[PDB]
Amino acid sequence: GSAPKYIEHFSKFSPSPLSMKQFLDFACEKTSFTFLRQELPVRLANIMKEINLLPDRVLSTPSVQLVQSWYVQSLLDIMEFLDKDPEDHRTLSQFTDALVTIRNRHNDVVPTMAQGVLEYKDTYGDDPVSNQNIQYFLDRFYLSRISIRMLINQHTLIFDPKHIGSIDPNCNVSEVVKDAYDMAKLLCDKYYMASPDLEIQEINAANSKQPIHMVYVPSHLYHMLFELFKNAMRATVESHESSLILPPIKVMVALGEEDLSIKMSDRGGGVPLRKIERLFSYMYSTAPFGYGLPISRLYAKYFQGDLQLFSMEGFGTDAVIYLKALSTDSVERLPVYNKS
Ligand SMILES: COc1cc2c(cc1OC)[C@@H](c1cccnc1)N(C(=O)c1ccc(O)cc1O)CC2
Ligand SMILES: CC(C)c1ccc(COc2ccc(CC(=O)NCCN)cc2Cl)cc1
Repeated sequence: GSAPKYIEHFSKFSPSPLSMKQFLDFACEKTSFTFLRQELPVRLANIMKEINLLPDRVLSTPSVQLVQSWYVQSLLDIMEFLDKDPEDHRTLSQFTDALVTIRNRHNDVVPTMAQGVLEYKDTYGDDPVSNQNIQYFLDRFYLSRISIRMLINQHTLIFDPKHIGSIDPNCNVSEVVKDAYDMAKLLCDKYYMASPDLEIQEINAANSKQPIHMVYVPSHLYHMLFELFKNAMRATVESHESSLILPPIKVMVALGEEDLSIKMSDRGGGVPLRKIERLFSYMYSTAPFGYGLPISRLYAKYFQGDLQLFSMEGFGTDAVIYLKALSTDSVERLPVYNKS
């Protein structure tokens, strides 16, 4: 086979970050086909190149071998279409199916990689240097993965109208906050037979009246807000088991010139500063609902945002999602394979 030759050719190319604006502008299905059948190989190859740079003791583990096998099939699957003629509506139709199969195939990367982290901890240990390499690698791996799922969702959802695939051009942030809250409350009520209440305050700096809307991927925002709610609810409930009042969870949505910021404040009794970093560590949060904190932060970073935790041991925790207010500043943040 040629998979290694392909990986070498396509890893010569840099991934092309698109903006929210460019994503919404979707030109025709043929444009998406001819863009993607180049761009997906570039993005697959860049991350496969990086997997191959992992030391042999990591590389040879069944879990890494398995997801490398998925990535090779998916690259190969897309090659088939490189010669093919767009115009032919049966080339375009067959490509959509190929994306849908690829998306399926990769659904279990996260628990599959988690198993590799787990057997590394037992086989080689949980020293801080191992922690930094796991963290370095998986942040890039997962961000690459988020970026590929985004391209594929956008193609399959549009070529099968207010929403534009996964993108809401008029996303009401408070509505996504209530959705994530209600789902977290549902689970929290089930498991704990008590749930904190929600208060939302909005701060539209420029337009103190207007409800805060934005161009975003509401699924991504829901993933992050859901994780933050799980954390704030488990914390607030368990900190107050011997108590009768449950302090609410307070979310502020602030819109500035540049930042749309979403703070979730709880009185869960908080975390010592020393233990905050571990909450973002893939290795330290591997023990044996929601994507985890490390991955929630990647969704924030994906469009030039961030997710930060600040706690007050003895009181509780603030979690802030920072998004770009403006769709022009909302550009894919892609890990690129270079000398570094
Ligand atoms: C199981 O009960 C507790 C679960 C959690 C906390 C406290 C719980 O008991 C009282 C608490 C924590 C995390 C790590 C170490 N010590 C405390 N957590 C946080 O402060 C926290 C972290 C992130 C976030 O978005 C919101 C939060 O309130 C979370 C986990
Ligand atoms: C299963 C996945 C998530 C996984 C599990 C475990 C790891 C751990 O990866 C390590 C651990 C130690 C070192 C030090 C070293 O010797 N450096 C030389 C290598 N440049 C490098 C790497 Cl890439 C990564 C990814």
